[PDB]
Amino acid sequence: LAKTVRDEIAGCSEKAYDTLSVNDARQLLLFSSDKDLLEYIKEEHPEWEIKDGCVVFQKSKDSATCKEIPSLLLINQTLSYARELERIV
Amino acid sequence: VMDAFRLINPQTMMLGQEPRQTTSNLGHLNKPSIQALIHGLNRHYYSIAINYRKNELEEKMLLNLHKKKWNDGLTLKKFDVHSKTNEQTVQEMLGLAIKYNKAVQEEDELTPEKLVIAKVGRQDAKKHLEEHVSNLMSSNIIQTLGTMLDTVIF
Repeated sequence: LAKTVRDEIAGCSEKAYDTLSVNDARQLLLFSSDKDLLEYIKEEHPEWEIKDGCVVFQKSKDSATCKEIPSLLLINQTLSYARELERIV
Repeated sequence: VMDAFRLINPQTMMLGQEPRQTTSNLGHLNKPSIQALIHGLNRHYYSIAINYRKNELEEKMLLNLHKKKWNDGLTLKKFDVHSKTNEQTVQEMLGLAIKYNKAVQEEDELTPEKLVIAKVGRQDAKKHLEEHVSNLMSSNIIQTLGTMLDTVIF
């Protein structure tokens, strides 16, 4: 459960903060030693970049923002709607 | 409207004989015109049954004639004009709807169907409503298909 909780905390932190200080990263994940946090980051989450003592969470290109998805796919979803609708007519 | 005719020999007519022998009933399939019956049909002349010999290649080319340009589906309507037609047709649906509400409400127990056929609300609110929803749906949804199949393939 502790391992799962640490993973869940890491998942929340990645979405929440663009960058996190390594001290804060340890504090939230309750890592006793710096090397503990470093080892955890290296194994479980290689995508995290450690720059100048702060964990740089590589936020997704377009996720939290709304109406930030593909255009052709949405609009062709409208294709499916329209064509399947009237062909019955 | 076309017909073929050939003359009946007057000598046979004066003899009272039937001008032809009928082993087949095809000649009687088409009911003759009462004008022709006035214009001497079967007394001086007779009709000839007509059929049409049609070649398969002629049929392929004939079908090709009415085939619209395959690009015509690509010619999308201007968005502004299309939207204005939508607006106007929606307001027309409003007018037909209010007319039809009055028509359904004013309708009494003794509703005269003959009088309704002669004169109905806005000609016929139901019929115009149906035609307008049909045309609106068709136009909107064809514009839909056009814009987006372009989106995919262009």
